[PDB]
Amino acid sequence: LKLIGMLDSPYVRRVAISLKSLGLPFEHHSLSVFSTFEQFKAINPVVKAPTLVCEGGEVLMDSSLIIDYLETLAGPQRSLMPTALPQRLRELRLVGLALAACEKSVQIVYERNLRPAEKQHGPWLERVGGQLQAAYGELEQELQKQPLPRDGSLGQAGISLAVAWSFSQMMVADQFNPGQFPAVRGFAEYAEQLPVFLATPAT
Amino acid sequence: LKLIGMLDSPYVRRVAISLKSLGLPFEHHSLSVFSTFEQFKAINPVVKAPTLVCEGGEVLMDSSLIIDYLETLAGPQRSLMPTALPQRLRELRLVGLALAACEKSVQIVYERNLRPAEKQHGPWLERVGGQLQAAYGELEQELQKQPLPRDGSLGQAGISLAVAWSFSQMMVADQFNPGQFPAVRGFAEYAEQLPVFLATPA
Ligand SMILES: N[C@@H](CCC(=O)N[C@@H](CS)C(=O)NCC(=O)O)C(=O)O
Repeated sequence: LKLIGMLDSPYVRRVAISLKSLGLPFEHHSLSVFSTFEQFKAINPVVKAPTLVCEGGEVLMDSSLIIDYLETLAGPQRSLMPTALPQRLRELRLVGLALAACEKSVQIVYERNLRPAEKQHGPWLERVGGQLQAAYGELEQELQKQPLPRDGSLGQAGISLAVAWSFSQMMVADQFNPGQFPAVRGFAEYAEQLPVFLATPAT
Repeated sequence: LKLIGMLDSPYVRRVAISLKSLGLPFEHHSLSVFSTFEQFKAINPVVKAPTLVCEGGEVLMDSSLIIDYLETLAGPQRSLMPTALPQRLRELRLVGLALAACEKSVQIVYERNLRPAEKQHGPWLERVGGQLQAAYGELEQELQKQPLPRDGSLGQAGISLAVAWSFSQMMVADQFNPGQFPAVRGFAEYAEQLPVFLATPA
């Protein structure tokens, strides 16, 4: 198995940590969809990261679909997802919120770095920034109501939430202030000291 | 169950058709993340469509996660996904390509409508347009290799691919030449005449 993409992308990182958490060995090819376009295009012409090349050479994209494939390959015993409806529903909500925070953080990065200042649109940044704040706000309320376990093991919500938070702090820190979203920050900083996160640095 | 969003969004439409295909009843609330921002924000502060409000009131977002939840409620017998690894791998590859097509199509729409002319960036549109072509090119090769069944039934790949194609032709047709991707076009046009697609207009 081969994971194509840079770990500074939260989508690539959540897959990398999911792979390790599921016990599936793999090769990591650190390629950028922007600075090594041709090299990435040679593997996946759609040029989307993460891209997973399976044992037979099949190419997959989209972090959630890649993880669905990995979950299938690993078997139910290793699932990072609860199966009971209530519990799974909650997990899906947390992952959804975390992925929304990822999407909005990335949209801000793209708006500011992929086009000249003159073409940057204030109303767009305002909207996206508000959505980013809402996402972490919802996550904060969920965690304040029901804290995540800190037992050395991780579920998809924990992985995705930690990866998302650390990414936002690295790339769009100007959207945050010290002490903000204490529950989310607290869990992310706890997760970042777990062996699997330490072995998969974003940078 | 309540589905919040407009069917012109391929992400919302894929969920709507998945719901019907899984046999799960639901209420459809046709709300726009743009023209009815506040109303949508009151239901989901993040303002992302589709949003699914569960029986208990829980709010879920992201079409793939929503469908995962729905697959769970519906049970294995109703699954729109193959379980055997080789077949599930292919299905996931097809869905991934379809969603990539949706993403790039939406990005072109956003670039051309959420900012005035002088804010539009040509290099970005050219990049995204190229990725859109690549997504359907890959899908076309997959279909030529193994055609999709036309027995009135649908899998997630079929639903997502058809919704993606129809969306692209409706919103960014200027990116396509008529003879391109005949197998993809062919399947989408077949699917659109199926009862579930006719009962769920975009
Ligand atoms: N739904 C995808 C989103 C991945 C994504 O937007 N990746 C970025 C890197 S952070 C990218 O490939 N940008 C290249 C492009 O869209 O041109 C996932 O969860 O993998």
